[PDB]
Formats: sequence, C-alpha cells, structure tokens
Amino acid sequence: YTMSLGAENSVAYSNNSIAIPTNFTISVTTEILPVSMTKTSVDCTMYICGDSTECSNLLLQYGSFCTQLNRALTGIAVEQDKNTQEVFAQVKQIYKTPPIKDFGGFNFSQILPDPSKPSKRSPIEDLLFNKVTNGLTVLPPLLTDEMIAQYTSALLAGTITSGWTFGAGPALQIPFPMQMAYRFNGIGVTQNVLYENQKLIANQFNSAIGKIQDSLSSTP
Amino acid sequence: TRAGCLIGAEHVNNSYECDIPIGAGICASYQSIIAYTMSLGAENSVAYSNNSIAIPTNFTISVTTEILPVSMTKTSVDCTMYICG
Amino acid sequence: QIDRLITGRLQSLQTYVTQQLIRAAEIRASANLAATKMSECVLGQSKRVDFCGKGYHLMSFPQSAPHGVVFLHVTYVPAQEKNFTTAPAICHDGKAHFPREGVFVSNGTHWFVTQRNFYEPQIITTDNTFVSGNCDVVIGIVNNTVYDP
Amino acid sequence: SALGKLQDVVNQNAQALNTLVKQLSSNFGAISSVLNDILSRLDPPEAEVQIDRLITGRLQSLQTYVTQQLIRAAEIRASANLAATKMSECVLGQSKRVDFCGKGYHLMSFPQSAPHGVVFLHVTYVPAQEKNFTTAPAICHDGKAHFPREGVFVSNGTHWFVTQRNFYEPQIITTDNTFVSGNCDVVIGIVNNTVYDP
Amino acid sequence: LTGTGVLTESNKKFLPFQQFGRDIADTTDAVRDPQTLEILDITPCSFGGV
Ligand SMILES: *[C@@H]1O[C@H](CO)[C@@H](O[C@@H]2O[C@H](CO)[C@@H](O)[C@H](O)[C@H]2NC(C)=O)[C@H](O)[C@H]1NC(C)=O
Ligand SMILES: *[C@@H]1O[C@H](CO)[C@@H](O[C@@H]2O[C@H](CO)[C@@H](O)[C@H](O)[C@H]2NC(C)=O)[C@H](O)[C@H]1NC(C)=O
Ligand SMILES: *[C@@H]1O[C@H](CO)[C@@H](O[C@@H]2O[C@H](CO)[C@@H](O)[C@H](O)[C@H]2NC(C)=O)[C@H](O)[C@H]1NC(C)=O
Ligand SMILES: *[C@@H]1O[C@H](CO)[C@@H](O[C@@H]2O[C@H](CO)[C@@H](O)[C@H](O)[C@H]2NC(C)=O)[C@H](O)[C@H]1NC(C)=O
Ligand SMILES: *[C@@H]1O[C@H](CO)[C@@H](O[C@@H]2O[C@H](CO)[C@@H](O)[C@H](O)[C@H]2NC(C)=O)[C@H](O)[C@H]1NC(C)=O
Ligand SMILES: *[C@@H]1O[C@H](CO)[C@@H](O[C@@H]2O[C@H](CO)[C@@H](O)[C@H](O)[C@H]2NC(C)=O)[C@H](O)[C@H]1NC(C)=O
Ligand SMILES: *[C@@H]1O[C@H](CO)[C@@H](O[C@@H]2O[C@H](CO)[C@@H](O)[C@H](O)[C@H]2NC(C)=O)[C@H](O)[C@H]1NC(C)=O
Ligand SMILES: *[C@@H]1O[C@H](CO)[C@@H](O[C@@H]2O[C@H](CO)[C@@H](O)[C@H](O)[C@H]2NC(C)=O)[C@H](O)[C@H]1NC(C)=O
Ligand SMILES: *[C@@H]1O[C@H](CO)[C@@H](O[C@@H]2O[C@H](CO)[C@@H](O)[C@H](O)[C@H]2NC(C)=O)[C@H](O)[C@H]1NC(C)=O
Ligand SMILES: *[C@@H]1O[C@H](CO)[C@@H](O)[C@H](O)[C@H]1NC(C)=O
Ligand SMILES: *[C@@H]1O[C@H](CO)[C@@H](O)[C@H](O)[C@H]1NC(C)=O
Repeated sequence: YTMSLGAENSVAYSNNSIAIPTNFTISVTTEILPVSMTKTSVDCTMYICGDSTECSNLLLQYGSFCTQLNRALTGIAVEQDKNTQEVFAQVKQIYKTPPIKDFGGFNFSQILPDPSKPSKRSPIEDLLFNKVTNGLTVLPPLLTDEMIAQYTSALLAGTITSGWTFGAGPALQIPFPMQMAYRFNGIGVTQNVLYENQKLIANQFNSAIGKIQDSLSSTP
Repeated sequence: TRAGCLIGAEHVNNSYECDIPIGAGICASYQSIIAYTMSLGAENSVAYSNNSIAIPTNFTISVTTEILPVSMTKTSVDCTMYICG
Repeated sequence: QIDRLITGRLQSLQTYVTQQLIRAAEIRASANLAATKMSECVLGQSKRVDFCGKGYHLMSFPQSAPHGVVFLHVTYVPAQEKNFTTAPAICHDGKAHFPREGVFVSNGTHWFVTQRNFYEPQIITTDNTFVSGNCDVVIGIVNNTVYDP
Repeated sequence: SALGKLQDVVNQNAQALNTLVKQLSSNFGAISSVLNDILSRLDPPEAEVQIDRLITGRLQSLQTYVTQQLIRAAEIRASANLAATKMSECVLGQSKRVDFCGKGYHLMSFPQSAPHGVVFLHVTYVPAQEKNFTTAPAICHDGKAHFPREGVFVSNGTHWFVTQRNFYEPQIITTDNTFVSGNCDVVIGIVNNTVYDP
Repeated sequence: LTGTGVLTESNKKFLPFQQFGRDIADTTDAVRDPQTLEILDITPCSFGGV
C-alpha cells in the first residue's frame, strides 16, 4: 500500500479562541544511547602469520603496517574508556539516598539500587542487563558494570535528594515535593498546581515508572 | 587481575584516583608502583529530610578552562612524486 | 604463495581496522550526545524541545545498560484541553490591560485571567495585569471590568 | 599537560607524516626500495615488475594515510563545530545549558586563541557556605494558603521568612511576595504563620 | 591436520564417523586421536600482550 503519514487533525483555528489544558499527564519515556564498544586488540604478526618464521620474514618487507593497525586499535580502545568516563563520571561525590524513602509519595524503587541483589543494580538496570546478550584479544573496560551502576546510583541520589544543585556546586538538600514544584515553575506552571495535586502526580509518576518496566520487559 | 597478570606492582587495599589505567577497575600509581581498585569519589551523604532545605549564603566566582581543537596542519601529498619521484 | 596469503590477510586486517575506526567515530558521537543528555537532562532541567523526551521536560533518571545508557525522561504532557474565548487586552477606564503572566479567557459570560499551561481562572485585577496605552490601538480589545483590591 | 588536546592532534599528524615518509624505505618484496637502483640495474621487462611491487606498496600506504586523515578530519570538524557552538552560546550569550559552558551556573565566557585551537575561560557562579533551614511548601494565614512568587519559605528556628532560592536573603512574608491559591486543607505540610499586609 | 595447542580431555561425544571438531568461527577446537579413539580439546596457547 501507499503509506499514510498520520491521521489528519484540522486544528480549530479562529482569531479569538484559545485551548487551555485543564489536566496533565506525567509521562516517562525511555531513550537508549550506546556509549562504548568492545575493546579489541589484534596481534597483526600472529593474525597474518601465526608461528611461521618465514612468513614473518616476508612480512617485514611491508614495513610498519602492523604498528599502524595496533596503534589505531589502541586509540579506539582508549577512546571507549574515555567515552564511558565522559558519560557516567560527571560527579566526584558518591551520593546516597536516606534509609527512609519518604519522598512525599514518590516511589523510586524501580530505579534505585536493590539491596537484595548482589550486583547492587536497580530492577530496571537488572532487566536491561538481562535483555542484552588468532591474535585476537578483548581488553576489559576500565569501569566495571558495578562501578557504572555506582555512578548511576550517585547521580540518582543527587538528583532525588538535592535537585540540580549538585550538578552546579555543593549538593543542597531540598524536599522532593519542593524540587518537583521548582521543576513545575521551570516549565511555566505555578507551584500551587503541584502542591494541590501532589498525590495525583505521585500516583501518575509511579504508574509511568511501572509502565516503563513492563514495556521494557514486554518488547523484544 | 581480570585484565591479566601484573608483575612488579604491590597490591594495596586502599582506593585512590586512577593514575595509570590497568583495566577491570584496576589502576596503578607511583608513591614503588602500587596497584589498586580505583575510587570513584569521596563519599557524601546528603542530609535529606522532608522539611529541611539548604540555602547558600555566599558564592564563588569560578573561572574554568576548556580547550577545544579547531583545525589541523594542512598537508598536501603529491601522489605521483611520493610513489615515483 | 605466502606473499599472496600475506597481502590478502593484510588487506582484510586493514579493512577491519578502517570499519572499526568509522564505527568508533559513530559511537564517539553517540557517547558525546549521551554525555550532553547526562549534563542537561539529569543534572538540570532543559528548555530544549524534544531533547529530554516528548513534552515539557521535568527531570530525567540515568540507568546503566550493557555498553550504553538509558535515560528515563519524566515530562509533563498537557491533557483535557477546553475551548475558551480569548482577547489580547481588556479595556477598562480608557486603559488597555495586558496579562502580567497569563492569558485572558472567557467561558461565555465572564472574563478571567489564567496561567497559559493550566486552566486556573482568576478575577482580572490590577495585581495580575499591567496598563499600557489606551483602548484605541490594540486590535481585538474587549470591554470588561478590572477589579481593584 | 594542560594543553594536551592540541598537542595530541599535532603529535598524531606529525606521526602520520613520519610513518608515511618511513614507508618509502620498505621494498614491499622488491629487490630494492630505491627506484633509481632498479632503473639502473635492470632491463625494463623485470624493472617493470619491481617498480610495480613498489608502486602497489606505496599506493596502499598512501591510501591508508588518506583514510586516517579523513577520519581525523571528521573528528576535528566535529570538535570545531562544537567550538563554534560554544563560541555562539557561551561567549555571545548566557547559556542555561548545564555543564555546556563550565561547571556551575554560567555567567559569561571569554575566548582565547591557541595554536590550532580555542580556549574558553568560563566564568561561572558557584554557590558556597550553605546553611540549613526548616522549610514549608506554603503558609497558612486567615484560612488561605500562601505560596512564594519567586522564592522559598525558610525558617531559622522561630521565625518564618521568604528568600530567593540561590542566595540567602531573608525577607518578611508579605502579600507582595506571596500569592494566594485555595485554603489550607489541601496542601500537605502547610504551616501556620502570619502574613504581613503593607 | 597440523597446528599448535594444548591438548586436553574433552567431554564432547563425537559420532563414530567424525574426526575433527569446529566451533562457530570454523576453527579446529576438537579432534580425535587416530591411534586410540578418544576426543581431545585443542585450547590455543596462552598468547598475550605485554
Ligand atoms: C473547540 O471548538 C471547535 C469548534 O467548535 C471544535 O472543533 C470541532 O470538533 C468536532 C469534533 O472533533 C469536529 O466534528 C468539528 O469538525 C470541529 N470543528 C472545526 C471547525 O474544526 C473543537 O473540538 C473544540 N475543542 C474542544 C477541546 O472540544
Ligand atoms: C485529571 O486526570 C486524572 C487522571 O489522569 C484524574 O484522576 C482520575 O479520576 C477518576 C475520577 O475522579 C478516577 O476514577 C481515577 O482513578 C483517577 N486516576 C488517578 C490516576 O488518580 C483526575 O480526576 C483529573 N482531574 C480533573 C479535574 O479532570
Ligand atoms: C514502591 O514501589 C514498590 C514496587 O513498585 C512497592 O513494592 C510492592 O509492594 C506491594 C505491597 O507490599 C507488593 O505486593 C509488591 O510485590 C511490591 N513490589 C515489589 C517490586 O517489591 C512498594 O510498596 C512501594 N512503596 C514503598 C514505600 O516502597
Ligand atoms: C544540616 O543538618 C544535618 C543534620 O542535622 C547535617 O548533617 C550532618 O553533618 C555532620 C557534619 O558533616 C555529619 O557528621 C553528620 O553525619 C550529618 N548527618 C546526616 C544525617 O547527614 C548537615 O551537615 C547540615 N548542613 C549544614 C550545611 O550544616
Ligand atoms: C563570602 O565569601 C568571601 C570570600 O569567599 C568572604 O570574603 C572574605 O572575608 C574575610 C573576613 O571578612 C576576609 O579575611 C577575606 O579577605 C575575604 N576574602 C575576599 C576575597 O574578599 C566574605 O566575608 C563572605 N561573606 C559572608 C557573609 O560569609
Ligand atoms: C463562567 O464562570 C463563572 C464563574 O465560574 C460562572 O458564574 C457563576 O455561575 C454559577 C452557576 O450559574 C453561579 O451560581 C455563580 O453565582 C456565578 N458567579 C458569579 C460571580 O456570577 C458563569 O456562570 C460561567 N458561565 C458559563 C457560561 O459557564
Ligand atoms: C467599549 O467601551 C467603549 C467606551 O465605553 C465604547 O465606545 C463607545 O461606543 C459608543 C457606540 O459604539 C459611542 O457612542 C461612544 O462615543 C464610544 N465611547 C468612546 C469613549 O469611544 C465601545 O463601543 C465598547 N465596545 C464594545 C464592543 O462594546
Ligand atoms: C531568626 O531571625 C529573626 C530575625 O533575624 C530573629 O529575631 C530577632 O532576634 C534578635 C536576637 O535575638 C532580636 O534582637 C530581635 O528583636 C529579633 N527580631 C524580631 C522581629 O523578633 C530570631 O531571633 C532568629 N532566631 C534564631 C533561632 O536564630
Ligand atoms: C493552624 O491554624 C488552624 C486555624 O487557625 C488550626 O485549625 C484549628 O485547629 C483546632 C484544633 O485542632 C480546631 O478546633 C479548629 O476548628 C481548627 N480551625 C480550622 C479553621 O481548621 C490548626 O490546628 C493550626 N495548626 C497548627 C499546627 O497550629
Ligand atoms: C475575528 O473574525 C471575525 C469574523 O469571524 C471578525 O468579525 C472580527 O472582527 C475578527 N476580529 C479580529 C480582532 O480580527
Ligand atoms: C515529615 O515526616 C514526619 C515524620 O518523619 C511527619 O510527621 C511530617 O508530617 C512529614 N511532613 C511532610 C510535609 O510530609
């Protein structure tokens, strides 16, 4: 068939009519971004020739090709570690959440680390790790998965307990229903709207986080 | 180590910042050469409660440097002269 | 014969290293984008449209993934919109009144001022409006009273 | 090691040129790496074969060098596009983007020329000397809920004030700096305090 | 079939007509000794980067 771009929506434009929202939806969406690759190193002499000395003697006629290949692969390998360092190591303080998870009705259990798991990962992070499955060597990454999880845990604790203050300086504590009100003022909605409807917004946020986990678990 | 066998470095139980990267969380430094599991950061616990806020009473004007490359050396190679002279 | 094998294997290795370099450039671009999203969506609230999710961005949460990062973007989506009759200004006492922060709306008989992103009608007073000029210049100005506290 | 990013580019370009020059010393299976020696030693039927071996080796080396030069050119172009974005958004304006123009709340930026590069001096505002206060979402007065217009309610232990969020400047809670929305029965955590009327 | 490797005992049960063993990447990782019908794993020698 000929494809259809979208459903037609004739907006009811006139010179004296406006549409004002009377309600809101707290929507959580996923964005997946690759950060690093597998760090591969190739022994050029062993790949071309193995253990044959005559082959290596003939390979010496071609010069420093092997050195260039090894150096390019080494540059890629250090670039992967630099990429992980730039993405995850954006804080030099390891923040922790308080033992009491009283955030004014907001639930972060699906994104905070699970103490029951030995890997110290969140349920969402655990699901993400479960859903991803001759001279050649594979170098291990400089940051292990536990330390990357620790960095994400520190970022989550900072953004939950301190707002955006930890990204611009010292972590200044603020209650989470006040942080949310500040964010509401950032998008041009008054604080009263957040405070009056705090239970509904917390319920919507928890439902959206649960839908995110269900959608990741249910989509191949 | 998970990266491989390291000979000539004394493994210590202390955690420091990464000076020379070894891999799999192992880093090396000179102080003799020691090998250790690198620390991610100093540990800070934010004093969160449901009715307390922290307000700054002062400020620091901080100037930081950011170095960005813009161009390279413009190199031209005569292909005929390079291959054949 | 060994020379033929050497040149073939060397060409294969050069091809592999070249495509690895191209993929490394692509992954570096993606990682730079991920670091930008980490700085601007997680460590702050971004006014950039569609950079940190669909809708008005509230906050974001990072999650580690194998060779990657997953951002949970928490955004505000307006819903249950309602029609209202609107005007650019209110004419009162020969003066034009404009909303300080909101917008003038009418449900059919009465005029109110509300914030733009949520319906919260309030009485048009001098505290939430400002005066600029007379009523003869603004096209579409309507007549309504302006309360004085 | 402050200027390592520019020196890395200079070293990579110089090393690529040095490798390309060094590749002329390799014979690639021919009798000699010098063309004049082959042309002075052999008849054209076999000198053609030796020159052909040298040509294919040198051509492969030159193609390899051009390939990494194009990849590095793409990387430098991306870095230059980023530098142009920083010049437009940090120097020619004030950026609200977090960590794009330095660590902290960005105030302004200064460009400085560098060999094959640019150095941005980012002048930023860092909060310091923070102090604890007891806070509330709203103030209950006369059966009405009061919310700050631009600041935040703080308490030093006995008295309630309103201050701007990024600097401690306590002011008396009045009607000029608060707005009224609803009664006190809905907001969770509302506290009782007087609201002064000018 | 020649090569260099460490020949260890194998738990792979060959069918009686099969002599060599290959992995996904078409490299010989299992073999049968012709004198005594036993299965041997061929682990590559421990090459590494110094
Ligand atoms: C605002 O009013 C307009 C016009 O009265 C509504 O637009 C109509 O919507 C119905 C149902 O979708 C359509 O059958 C008509 O064709 C539309 N008219 C025009 C001119 O487009 C609009 O739905 C109203 N807005 C809301 C939120 O109810
Ligand atoms: C705004 O929307 C929310 C849901 O998005 C509404 O909450 C629902 O209200 C109905 C009827 O009161 C209940 O049956 C549902 O259980 C509620 N859902 C949730 C998640 O709480 C809310 O009523 C709407 N408010 C207005 C003024 O329209
Ligand atoms: C926060 O969310 C978690 C999970 O969404 C809640 O844990 C659930 O609690 C109910 C009742 O105790 C159980 O039936 C579920 O099996 C639990 N789910 C999981 C995944 O453990 C938790 O109760 C919520 N509230 C708090 C305060 O943590
Ligand atoms: C705000 O108050 C809290 C608790 O009253 C302070 O947190 C304590 O700080 C001391 C000094 O570093 C630590 O030894 C304690 O372990 C902290 N306790 C908790 C529960 O975190 C906090 O330092 C105060 N903030 C300021 C700016 O003084
Ligand atoms: C805010 O911080 C500045 C410096 O960061 C303080 O200025 C210092 O004050 C002390 C004592 O008055 C002097 O000895 C220093 O020489 C000052 N330094 C500078 C650079 O001027 C200032 O006093 C602080 N203000 C408050 C209210 O804490
Ligand atoms: C527009 O809104 C106003 C205020 O919300 C409505 O005025 C009130 O209407 C109710 C119901 O008839 C009366 O009991 C009140 O006394 C009215 N208040 C005032 C101050 O007059 C008005 O009816 C609405 N108009 C429409 C068409 O819905
Ligand atoms: C809004 O009010 C103004 C002034 O009260 C109206 O202007 C008057 O219009 C009548 C008839 O149209 C004239 O006789 C008067 O001389 C006008 N007065 C002035 C000061 O201009 C205007 O018509 C009103 N607009 C609407 C839509 O009712
Ligand atoms: C909180 O701040 C207020 C205002 O700065 C303080 O009230 C003043 O305290 C001083 C010293 O005790 C008195 O001389 C003034 O007369 C007070 N002013 C008023 C209007 O009462 C208050 O003491 C502070 N509380 C704490 C615990 O620091
Ligand atoms: C804040 O003030 C309100 C009203 O001044 C208090 O509410 C009263 O509480 C008493 C005893 O609990 C009741 O007998 C009254 O009927 C209430 N009046 C109203 C209008 O609700 C409230 O208790 C005060 N809160 C605090 C913490 O002091
Ligand atoms: C709006 O359009 C109507 C016709 O539908 C017209 O009568 C009226 O004058 C217009 N008002 C303005 C302010 O353009
Ligand atoms: C804060 O928590 C305490 C108990 O820990 C409770 O008494 C108080 O009502 C809570 N306040 C808010 C605003 O949730």
